[PDB]
Amino acid sequence: MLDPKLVRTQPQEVAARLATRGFQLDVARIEALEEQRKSVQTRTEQLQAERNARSKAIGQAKQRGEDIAPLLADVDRMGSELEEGKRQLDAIQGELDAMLLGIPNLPHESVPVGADEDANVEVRRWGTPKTFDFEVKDHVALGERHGWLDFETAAKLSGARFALMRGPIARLHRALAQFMINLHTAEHGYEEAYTPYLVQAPALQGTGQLPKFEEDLFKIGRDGEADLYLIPTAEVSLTNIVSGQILDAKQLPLKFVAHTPCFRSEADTRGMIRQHQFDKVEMVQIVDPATSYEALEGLTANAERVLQLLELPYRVLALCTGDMGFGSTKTYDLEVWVPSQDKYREISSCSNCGDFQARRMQARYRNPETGKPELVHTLNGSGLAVGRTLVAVLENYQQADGSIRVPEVLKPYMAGIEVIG
Amino acid sequence: MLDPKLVRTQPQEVAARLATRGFQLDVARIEALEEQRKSVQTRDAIQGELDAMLLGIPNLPHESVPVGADEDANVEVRRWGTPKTFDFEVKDHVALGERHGWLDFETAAKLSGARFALMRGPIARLHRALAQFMINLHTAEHGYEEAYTPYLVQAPALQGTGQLPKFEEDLFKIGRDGEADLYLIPTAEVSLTNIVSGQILDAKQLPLKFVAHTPCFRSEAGADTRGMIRQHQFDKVEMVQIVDPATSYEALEGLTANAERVLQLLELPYRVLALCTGDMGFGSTKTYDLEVWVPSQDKYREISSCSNCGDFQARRMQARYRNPETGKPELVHTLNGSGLAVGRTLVAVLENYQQADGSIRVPEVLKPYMAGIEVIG
Ligand SMILES: N[C@@H](CO)C(=O)NS(=O)(=O)OC[C@H]1O[C@@H](n2ccc(=O)[nH]c2=O)[C@H](O)[C@@H]1O
Ligand SMILES: N[C@@H](CO)C(=O)NS(=O)(=O)OC[C@H]1O[C@@H](n2ccc(=O)[nH]c2=O)[C@H](O)[C@@H]1O
Ligand code: NA
Ligand code: NA
Repeated sequence: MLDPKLVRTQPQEVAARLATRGFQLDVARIEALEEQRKSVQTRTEQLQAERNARSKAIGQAKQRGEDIAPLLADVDRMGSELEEGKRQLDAIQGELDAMLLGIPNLPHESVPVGADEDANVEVRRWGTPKTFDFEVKDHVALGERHGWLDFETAAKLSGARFALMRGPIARLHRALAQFMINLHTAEHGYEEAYTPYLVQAPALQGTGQLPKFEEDLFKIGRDGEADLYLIPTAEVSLTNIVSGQILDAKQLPLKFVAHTPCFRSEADTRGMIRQHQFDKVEMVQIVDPATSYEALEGLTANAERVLQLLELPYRVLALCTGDMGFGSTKTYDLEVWVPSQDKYREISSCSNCGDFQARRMQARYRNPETGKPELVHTLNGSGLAVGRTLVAVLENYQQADGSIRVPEVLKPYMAGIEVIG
Repeated sequence: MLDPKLVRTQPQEVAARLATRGFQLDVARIEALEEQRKSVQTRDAIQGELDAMLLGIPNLPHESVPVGADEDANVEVRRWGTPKTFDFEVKDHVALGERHGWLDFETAAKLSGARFALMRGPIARLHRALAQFMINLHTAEHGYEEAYTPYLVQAPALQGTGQLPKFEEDLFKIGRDGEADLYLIPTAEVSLTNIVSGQILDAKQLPLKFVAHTPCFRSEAGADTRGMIRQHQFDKVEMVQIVDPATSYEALEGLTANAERVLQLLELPYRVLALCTGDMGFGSTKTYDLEVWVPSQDKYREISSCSNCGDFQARRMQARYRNPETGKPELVHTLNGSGLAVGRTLVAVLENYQQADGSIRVPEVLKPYMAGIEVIG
């Protein structure tokens, strides 16, 4: 949600900034709803003044021995219309609230203005993509050799976009997630959390997936119970820890990390790049609004540190205005080198949401200067999507015989295995 | 599913064995559908109806299973360890965990409603340490091959292990428009056992031993309103075996020993119960439950269920192996056991390891996973 006062008073300036994202704010409907509210409000003030005067005139008419029936009838009608004016004002505000829940976040002024992914800029890259002495195999070919990466059995169980891992490939995937959580908790100041993987609709509205992106979620319909949704990311469960709260400024920043499965039914056919279920180690920050853009740089560096320690070549992209997620003011995407594709592929998105999610969940902090509750800023970033990191490890660490060399940092988690297959 | 030949040649003995479970075999409806189809063929709708009945029949209990009507007829076969005598008033896991916000039911209820939990900091780390310890133990010492599986399955996998068609109400279903519906797994038994469905294994591939650490999702109305003992979501480290039928009862003893070893290493006193005929799960021929000591309850509470399913799930899945003696593809036997339910192990750890001041001693085997933490709070 954007500042409702800003949307109502400056629709044209808000529309100009949203236009950089290719989003067309319905200024005509906002102005028409505002004109309707003003018209009804002026009528209710005129009515309130009229009714109060007629009610007091009854007392005076009684003192004169006069007929109070014309005054009682005016009071009754005026009161009835005032009740309608209230239902009208609530229905107008209700329509405006529903509209304001469908508006994307305002991009920060430091975001390059662009209409598509071609206006995204490379910020930096680290590491050199290996030049192999043989014909590179993709993760599917590498993993299928001994049945340790199995899409056929997964399809037998669950249909398309699922995977089964076994033996050393299952162990490597677990080693990756453990490595990620251990790193963020030990060196990056994150507090570990285990969360529910099923949430009700208010949590999803809090982070922005609802009301607009319901179709991308798996929903569990329940008889005379609130519906449950499978989390698309731990961002939903973690960010909502602080919903409806007034935090002490001394508690900021609140830094959370969770390793969870992530479920998406969103409308890369071969492999585990795009899945209905995938593990992701998620980093979430609840911060002082004054520090959030600096916090984003640190968040992006925490995700980068995983790729650097795994010696995986990667690139950092600054997303342009036309290529950002709904709730983001600024995003950095990390893309890892994928030998079989001869290109970098997305492995993380690190975003500053500003006060947009905090407004939807009423996540506040008490400002030390004013002593008043103010909205916190929120940030989230993948550190990292675990299945995609597995794809990157298998392909970058492949040897001539189809075996996989175990990354140095993963050897303590691999029970003596240094070479897979 | 039961051997259809047995249901045909011995209906009275099969009905008498099922009666010990409190199940009444509709011998008349089977005898009628057999006499009708024999007349209909002599002169496919009757088959579809018999199949539905056949799929609603629970497994035959093994002869060694104690006969009893309910949980009060369960037999304690052995125990391990001495439940600790505390020199102060014992607190439950809820009071222990809530102290610093590290176990939070309130934030979890705000997110998802009742029967969910949020863990943070050292309690979240302790839960993760428990699941890592369990999967590391079974893979290094007990011969299990690790597996990562889907947590969403379609209806055939659940029918393969027995949750479908009879127990649909206990599952969370994701209704999908113009696609087959998905169900959240109630246990990794579902995904793991179905690995071998519709296959003919080589006898040399046996025993196939799988271990997975997965969340488990259940919506059961039949069954602990306070705490994380009963949850709509809980982690569990599942052990599954696909075996040669001649070895399955010996395999059950080894599987139960694998679950017990987790409790022994964590120094958690427990007891082993042989479930009676009337307290057995639908797909089991024989079950041992492990019940861990819970100091605030002054009793042992279920933490694991280890079962031999015989050829029941193998029949539903058409999971076979080529018998080396006959050359014929024969049904395998399947087994499954919790090694262990992670949330309930965390409950057992917080309560058994609690100190007078409300702090929690870290079990010895978990100290390598706790990043220097030896005392929680
Ligand atoms: N909470 C934020 C930051 O993690 C978020 O979820 N953003 S994201 O870009 O939608 O998702 C975060 C990351 O998840 C991975 N991913 C996505 C879809 C899929 O099928 N498989 C994947 O591995 C992508 O690499 C992506 O950068
Ligand atoms: N696949 C087999 C063997 O694990 C199986 O699922 N059996 S079981 O008994 O249904 O479930 C296995 C175990 O899961 C635990 N449990 C159960 C319900 C709940 O809400 N929370 C729990 O922690 C119980 O300790 C139980 O013994
Ligand atoms: Na993205
Ligand atoms: Na049980």
